[PDB]
Amino acid sequence: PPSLQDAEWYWGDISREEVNEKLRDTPDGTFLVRDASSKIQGEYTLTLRKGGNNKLIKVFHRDGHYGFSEPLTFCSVVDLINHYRHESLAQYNAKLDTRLLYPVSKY
Amino acid sequence: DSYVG
Repeated sequence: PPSLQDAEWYWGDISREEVNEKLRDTPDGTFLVRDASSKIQGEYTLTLRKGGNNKLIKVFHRDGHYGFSEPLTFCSVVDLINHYRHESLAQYNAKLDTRLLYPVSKY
Repeated sequence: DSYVG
């Protein structure tokens, strides 16, 4: 199974300023994942371009599962992201009606 | 902050 470290859209320890530079002028559905500001292992933050803004979505992690809200149903961050490449986040929040379309790639 | 619930 592909690891999070090897995902093209996972940038690790980068700042919001760096994220905002990468998302400037990008279309809706542009996205990346970075480590959460808490700097706690297993805590990550999805940044999604929508409406010219950079929306921050916490990735929750409990009991070996991940997700945006309870119930947490995904076995990895990679599985969570790949799911929303093909389903809108509108289910999580009506203001996030886009799929994850355009990864910001580190490769 | 700019976190979406």
